[PDB]
Amino acid sequence: ESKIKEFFEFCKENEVEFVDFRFSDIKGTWNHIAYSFGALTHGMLKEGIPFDASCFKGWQGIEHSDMILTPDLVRYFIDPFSADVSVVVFCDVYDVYKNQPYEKCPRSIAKKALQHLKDSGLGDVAYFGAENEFFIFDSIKIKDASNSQYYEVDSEEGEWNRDRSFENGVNFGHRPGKQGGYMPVPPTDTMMDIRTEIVKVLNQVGLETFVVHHEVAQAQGEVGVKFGDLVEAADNVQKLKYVVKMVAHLNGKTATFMPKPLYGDNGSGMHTHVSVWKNNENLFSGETYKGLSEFALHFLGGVLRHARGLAAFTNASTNSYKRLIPGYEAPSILTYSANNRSASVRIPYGISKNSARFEFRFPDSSSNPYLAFAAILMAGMDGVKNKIDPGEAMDINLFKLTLDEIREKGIKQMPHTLRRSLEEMLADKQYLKESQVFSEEFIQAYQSLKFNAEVFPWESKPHPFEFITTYSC
Amino acid sequence: NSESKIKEFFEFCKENEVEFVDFRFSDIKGTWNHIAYSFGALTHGMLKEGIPFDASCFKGWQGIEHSDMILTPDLVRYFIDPFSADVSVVVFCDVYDVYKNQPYEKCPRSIAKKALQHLKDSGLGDVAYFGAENEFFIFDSIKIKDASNSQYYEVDSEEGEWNRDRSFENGVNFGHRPGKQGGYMPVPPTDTMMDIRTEIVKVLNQVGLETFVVHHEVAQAQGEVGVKFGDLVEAADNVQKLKYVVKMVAHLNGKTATFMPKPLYGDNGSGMHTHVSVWKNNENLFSGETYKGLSEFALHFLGGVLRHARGLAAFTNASTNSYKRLIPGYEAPSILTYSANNRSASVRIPYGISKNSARFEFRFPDSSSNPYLAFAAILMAGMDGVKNKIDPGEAMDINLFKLTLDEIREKGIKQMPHTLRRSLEEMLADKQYLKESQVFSEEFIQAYQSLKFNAEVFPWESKPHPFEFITTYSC
Amino acid sequence: NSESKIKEFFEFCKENEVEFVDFRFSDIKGTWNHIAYSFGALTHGMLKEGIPFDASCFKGWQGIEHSDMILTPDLVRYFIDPFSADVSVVVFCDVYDVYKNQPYEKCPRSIAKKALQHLKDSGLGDVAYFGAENEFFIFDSIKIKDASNSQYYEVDSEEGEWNRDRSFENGVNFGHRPGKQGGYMPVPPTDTMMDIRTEIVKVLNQVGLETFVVHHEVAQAQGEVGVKFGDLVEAADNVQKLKYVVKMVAHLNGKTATFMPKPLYGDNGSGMHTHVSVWKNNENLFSGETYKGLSEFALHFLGGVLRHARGLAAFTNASTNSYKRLIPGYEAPSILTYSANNRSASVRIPYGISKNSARFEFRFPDSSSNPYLAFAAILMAGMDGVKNKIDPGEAMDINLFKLTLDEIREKGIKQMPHTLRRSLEEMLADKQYLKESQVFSEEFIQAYQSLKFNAEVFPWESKPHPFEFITTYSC
Amino acid sequence: TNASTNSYKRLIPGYEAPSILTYSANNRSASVRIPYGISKNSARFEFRFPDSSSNPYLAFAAILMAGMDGVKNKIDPGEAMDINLFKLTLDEIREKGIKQMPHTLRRSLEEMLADKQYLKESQVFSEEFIQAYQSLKFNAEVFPWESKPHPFEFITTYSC
Ligand SMILES: Nc1ncnc2c1ncn2[C@@H]1O[C@H](COP(=O)(O)OP(=O)(O)OP(=O)(O)O)[C@@H](O)[C@H]1O
Ligand SMILES: Nc1ncnc2c1ncn2[C@@H]1O[C@H](COP(=O)(O)OP(=O)(O)O)[C@@H](O)[C@H]1O
Ligand SMILES: Nc1ncnc2c1ncn2[C@@H]1O[C@H](COP(=O)(O)OP(=O)(O)O)[C@@H](O)[C@H]1O
Ligand SMILES: Nc1ncnc2c1ncn2[C@@H]1O[C@H](COP(=O)(O)OP(=O)(O)O)[C@@H](O)[C@H]1O
Ligand SMILES: CP(=O)(O)CC[C@H](N)C(=O)O
Repeated sequence: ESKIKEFFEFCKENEVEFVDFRFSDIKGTWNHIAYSFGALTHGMLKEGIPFDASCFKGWQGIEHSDMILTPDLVRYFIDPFSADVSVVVFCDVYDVYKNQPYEKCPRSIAKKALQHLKDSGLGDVAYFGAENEFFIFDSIKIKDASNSQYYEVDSEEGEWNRDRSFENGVNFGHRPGKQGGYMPVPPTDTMMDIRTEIVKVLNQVGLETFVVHHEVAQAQGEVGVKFGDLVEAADNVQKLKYVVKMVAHLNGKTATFMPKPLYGDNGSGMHTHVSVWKNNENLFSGETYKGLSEFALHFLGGVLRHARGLAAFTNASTNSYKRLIPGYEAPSILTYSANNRSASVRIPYGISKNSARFEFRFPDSSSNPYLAFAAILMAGMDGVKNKIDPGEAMDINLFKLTLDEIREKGIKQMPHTLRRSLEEMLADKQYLKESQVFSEEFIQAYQSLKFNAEVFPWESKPHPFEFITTYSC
Repeated sequence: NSESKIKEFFEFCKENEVEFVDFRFSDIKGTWNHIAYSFGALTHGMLKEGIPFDASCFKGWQGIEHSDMILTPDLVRYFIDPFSADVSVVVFCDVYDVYKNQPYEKCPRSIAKKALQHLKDSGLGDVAYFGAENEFFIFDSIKIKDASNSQYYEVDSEEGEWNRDRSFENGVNFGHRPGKQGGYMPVPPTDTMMDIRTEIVKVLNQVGLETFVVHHEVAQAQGEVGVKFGDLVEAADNVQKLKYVVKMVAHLNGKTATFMPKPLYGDNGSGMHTHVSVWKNNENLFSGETYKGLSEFALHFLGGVLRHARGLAAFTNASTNSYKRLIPGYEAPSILTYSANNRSASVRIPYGISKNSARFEFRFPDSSSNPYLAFAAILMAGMDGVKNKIDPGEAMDINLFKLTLDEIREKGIKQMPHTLRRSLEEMLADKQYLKESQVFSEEFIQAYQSLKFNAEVFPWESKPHPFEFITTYSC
Repeated sequence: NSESKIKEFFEFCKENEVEFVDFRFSDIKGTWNHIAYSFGALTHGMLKEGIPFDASCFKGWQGIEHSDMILTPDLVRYFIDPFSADVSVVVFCDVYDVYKNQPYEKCPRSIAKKALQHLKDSGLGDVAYFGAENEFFIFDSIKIKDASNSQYYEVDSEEGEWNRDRSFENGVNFGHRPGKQGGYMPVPPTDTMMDIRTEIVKVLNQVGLETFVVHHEVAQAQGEVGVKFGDLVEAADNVQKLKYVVKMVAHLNGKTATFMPKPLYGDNGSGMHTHVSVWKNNENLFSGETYKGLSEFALHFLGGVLRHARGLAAFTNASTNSYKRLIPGYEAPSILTYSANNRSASVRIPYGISKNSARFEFRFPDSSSNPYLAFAAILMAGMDGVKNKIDPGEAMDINLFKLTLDEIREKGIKQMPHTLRRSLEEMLADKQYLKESQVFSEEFIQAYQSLKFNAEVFPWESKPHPFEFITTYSC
Repeated sequence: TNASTNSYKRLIPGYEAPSILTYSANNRSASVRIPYGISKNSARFEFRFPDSSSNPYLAFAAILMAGMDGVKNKIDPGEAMDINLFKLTLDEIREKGIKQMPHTLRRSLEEMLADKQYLKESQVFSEEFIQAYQSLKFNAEVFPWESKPHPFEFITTYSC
């Protein structure tokens, strides 16, 4: 009843016309329901907002439809894009049937995960750093018929348009190749002005930014946002994606975060940077390995342990496993190395006492960031308590190594498809179930979501290529 | 190739004014290739010790540096080609290995010969008969795209649901279409292929196959011809014969044909239902009194197929598109059980069963497989059942498509594999029954798995699927 | 099937040079289905105990785990197919149940056989003669769209009044059209089908039917060919024979036909007028002096049909589109009464009545019905009337279309059901006259019921109608 | 409340719209829902079955007249069916003897002409008016719907 006080005056000052609550279902889809501002009261930011939770896969049945969304009054912001002054408020789903936060609400599973660390005493805060690579495209067509599957992404930069005629029969040239976006100047990079637009809008929504470049792939970009609390970071993951997409829309374009839209060029990742702190210290800083600690070396060993099951949350779509192909800055072998992008985890080279972190490179933004980040922690905490060796560091370009020497040398490796990684995750979920952080009911709801939403379609829908190879059998 | 077998061939050619001789052979994928000779150039020594060719052009076979191999002509089942504009005689060929000096251990017609011979040597029988129903589609068009920014296919047949509102010749649209899953088997004009189908049969007749049924099939532009059973190699030859004709009579009618298992999502798939019986001294050994007119021999055979099925499947369902077909509810099996009159099952025991018709039909193989291999492997697995009296279990006579995933997993029924990699895995974890008597060579199975992982699995896993842009582009 | 008719069938197929034997049979909808055998394959032993087939592909019949069934050939009214390019013979078949070991209780042709027999065994009569007037439309084009955001249909025909102002081949339009309701029966050029109707009649002559009238009918593109009556089963057979011929002669002339009941709003429908008489010992039992040349037997038979009509119409008007047709002002009956020379009644006593020609014309059925089931049902409805001496009321010699809304409900005439759901509920409420002598099994009345509810009513109750957007889109 | 044929294409199971005539709390599968938000002030019913093809003056009038009538005759509501009421099979519905919304406008117009007395209370709905409504809907919605062929029956029936 003070952040309420602070809130209800912050609205009077920006002339807030609508209160836009935003929540995240299990897929990570940020949803919004919005109220007329004069109808909002003190006694509804403690009562909560009713919604229908039966319209969300993995959540409520239709005979127990009504749930409460509960306002949480931090990191709210003024929508840059609405034409009538809206303010955006983060919410949790509260379960009016077990009278507790919703066991299938990710922003709660993340919250539950953030304090599990506190109550474990292993550390106080756990910081998350999310490089979210993206694409900005010109057009996006799809078809899913009985007789035809079909997609086509479009961008003027693309090698498919070197022979093409644009406005006057004209084609201004000046293109990055396949794998050529890193990092030419204009006019080759067409997207200088629009990315300084995003950042300026990201500054205005509360994220602290620091880098903006063009990425390797054809229409690819990246913004460095400053690391945050486990939850706070994923709040900012959702915020980022809203801004980028809506900046793309209003600039007459379409943007995506998906893992791998272009075959044969780089795919957007989610480079997660993690380090755990306590009593003003960075508990990964040490002297045991290249500026790292045994607590660190172990946190790592928990994530390299449950990685195959961890991909179920970290790499949550079939399209992710089109990214995990050797040869595109993306990872595959579950190992670690300093200064090395062909690894699953790179120690950043800029490593002083405060910066000491791991960069897990394997996630992409088809993960739900709350669940994704939640699960990178329980994995790590299981590393500390069970003091589990991370193995030996491999300072090799891992891609080049012949495929028979992976089985031969016995080194673990990312799963090749999603169905696989849902199966490792079900085969050992126990570290996820600590202190009912991830409940089993939710763990179940999750997979009867991802199989029905993702695995079973892929498995049953003819693939264009299957007609090159098999239609002449 | 006898010496009078040779002269009857020359005479046949002479009688028929053969201008060309067209040798044909199958590579591991199952593709049927040819190389043809001026008849005047053909001599009595070429049909005795071989035709030179370049075997490094076929994923699986030779490296560029030991590239030369030899085709050995087998003068059986040759025929005058119905479609060539100059009289030619198609002649079936084996590959000969001119380094190890022996029939090529990777030549799929050789493997089936070794298989059928393995059966004779062991004395379990003299002959394995195979019946193969090869369903096919006939389309009007097939568009494909495979670039970096796009993936795309489209079939077209005027019988198709998607054409109900379409305009054709004069803005005119004729009506009378079968529904999705409604082509079975209405009369014309809903059935727009009665003619091209009787064309097919008559030409199948010319090329040496005996026919009985022809009919329309469930899916929109789908068909089936019933051709009599041959021995293990003869049937696998007649499958290639069938596929050639159906693809050529479709082409000369300005149309295009596919034996791939699942060109349409939401409609019935195209199978190779294989019907099997093993015989010794002129008694069908499958005939008996144990279970619905079948014997303990027959049942054990069945035990081996089911036992080794998930490995077998890497040969009998030889493509990623094969698994799009193995999906509940299109008369395609998913559960590895057997039953009478039950199309929900893997193995169907048919109704009109007699001392002549004692058989099984195995409904899980498709035509994306190599017939020579998918058959040999069905035998190897099957004799492994006889030799070890492997037990099929008891028939499930339910609708298995109704069974829940929990209910299916709980009672712990074995199902088909869900992908081509898994069944390839399962097949490398279980090679022994194939390797009996050098029938399937260890070398060959390695080439086979390397070929298939590189030509089918890694494309699939690494090539974005369109429907992924529905589910994940807006994340 | 005696081995005599088997001798004469084979011998018939040698002199017409037959390459295929096209076996045919009708499902519960009435869709005529075929499956063809290479003639050289055909066997005496096969025409004795039958052809197997996949029975699970037919709504209402078997389920996939008892899918096998036997088609049993019936060597009557076979005929050379005019239309196929390679000589085929079309042969009718029944469905045999190989689980209950009996003619299939859900094969319409058997049920109709059970009806004709039941009349025999009942002693009421030796034979029941059925004459069927099968009106049709010949269109040029038919487009349909069945989507989430759209429902669409367009018929086209050059006769249609929607083309008076349109350009055809070279900016040109020949005029001379019948208007709405004008097709009866102006000479050419207005009548654009003198030659395609004569083609039909002739190809009906070839395939075995006696024809007499051929005319254009009242609606824009309509027509009717009179056929000499047959026995209950034979009349049903020739309804399938006719429908085939008419749909194929449309096809090969660049056109598309339909027996559907009401393809055009505001113009006449397509009816199937059923002419019916029952004889015994060579005398026409309908012949008498009780009313307009008919006997008591006749009237009471009629008493039966009208009593049970509301339920009967689920069997004789079998599609939601049947009920678009059953509305006043287009020569179809909505009012369940009888009258001599009145085309606005349900049943008409045609004028030229002799002792040989005493019959009733039941006018309410349409061709969307299953002819075997529709005729069986009428017979039962009428047998019930003979046995129970049901009185058909008196005659209604008026223009029944001129009867105002709350006036036909005043005088307590009952009228046809307004929707196919309502006809279905009536029939399940009055089954007992169908199951007499087990002619219509109960098991069968339930399959039919779920057949029609699922395949007609629920799609109608659930799919937005375009006209609903006129009335409610601005609500 | 559902004064159009279009109404009855919505009253179909599976689309968050009620077919079965019973009530339940937190249940979008029922005719009447009891909101969890149920204070001393906000105690209401959500009758989920109306739609905006009703004249809403007529609709709220007739809801009241029936809902009033309930009080005078102390009409018992039955037991709460707190089920996903879609999951009921057709036969389980008949055997359980469950009331259910009409499948057609024609039907509900008939069911209403057979049950009028509770609207004619204290002259609120006139016999005269009811009679004029009765014909207006019949001539303007039922008779069109029953006579204008439907696209779907050409898939179904053009090839009969
Ligand atoms: N005591 C009351 N009497 C009548 N109407 C009321 C009463 N209290 C609230 N209402 C009205 O009923 C409606 C309820 O809106 P509300 O937002 O509560 O919907 P809901 O059924 O909970 O659906 P959802 O879960 O989709 O938000 C509003 O129009 C509201 O003002
Ligand atoms: N101690 C830390 N804990 C967590 N994240 C950090 C820490 N230090 C930096 N980061 C974050 O790492 C992400 C990547 O920063 P960047 O300078 O791009 O590193 P790199 O050299 O790995 O590319 C940013 O979100 C950044 O704020
Ligand atoms: N004893 C037998 N062994 C192996 N195959 C057989 C035997 N008898 C028949 N067949 C074959 O079985 C296949 C199909 O049987 P079929 O009669 O077509 O079944 P259905 O028509 O019900 O699908 C054909 O290739 C046929 O020759
Ligand atoms: N005794 C009878 N029983 C049954 N049908 C008959 C009998 N006599 C004639 N029919 C048939 O009834 C139909 C009558 O045709 P028609 O006399 O042209 O009638 P309309 O002028 O109403 O078209 C024909 O199929 C004809 O064979
Ligand atoms: C009518 P049928 O017995 O031939 C079933 C064939 C099926 N499409 C399949 O996938 O094998």
